[PDB]
Amino acid sequence: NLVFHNKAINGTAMKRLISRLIDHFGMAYTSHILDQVKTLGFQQA
Amino acid sequence: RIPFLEEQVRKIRDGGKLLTMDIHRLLLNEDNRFDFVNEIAAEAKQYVENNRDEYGAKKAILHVLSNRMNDAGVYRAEAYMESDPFKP
Amino acid sequence: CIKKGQILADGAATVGGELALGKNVLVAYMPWEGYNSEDAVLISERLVYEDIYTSFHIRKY
Repeated sequence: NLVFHNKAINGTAMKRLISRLIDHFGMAYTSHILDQVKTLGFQQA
Repeated sequence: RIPFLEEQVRKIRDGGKLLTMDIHRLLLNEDNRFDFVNEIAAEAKQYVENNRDEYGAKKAILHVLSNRMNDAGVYRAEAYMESDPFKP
Repeated sequence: CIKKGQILADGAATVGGELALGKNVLVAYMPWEGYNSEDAVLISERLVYEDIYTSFHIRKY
């Protein structure tokens, strides 16, 4: 149920997204989400 | 129902990310996170004082956490030990 | 024939009368699977079996 994004995502956008996911899901879900985001970012780069 | 999702589930079950979820779930019913640590330490000491070698599968703390998670309706392995059957 | 001031023998970290503290290697600048997210280098295995960056060290006791 995450917001669909169609614009560029800079560092501040990622920081705000993580700060909102910590409050909405918790640290347990956010850790795995951040790990998967890291993997996808490394693959794309 | 995503079809291609079994790989990361197996990775979670194997790498040991289940304990990170179980600790956070158990910290949802306790007010202080220090009394919970003290209670777990006391229970582990009482369980290791009875049987020295038979503290569980490998350790006692993991055994205590598995016993606490199995009494709430969540099936967990004995002391979170699952060997790899594909090791030659 | 030789003159005063010309090289008769070489030395360590010197070849042809010039300082030589390293080797020439083919290098590309690109991100590679996060192994160089920080300041880090992903080297090839050729530098191990071709005796490129091999050095000697002598310790006394």
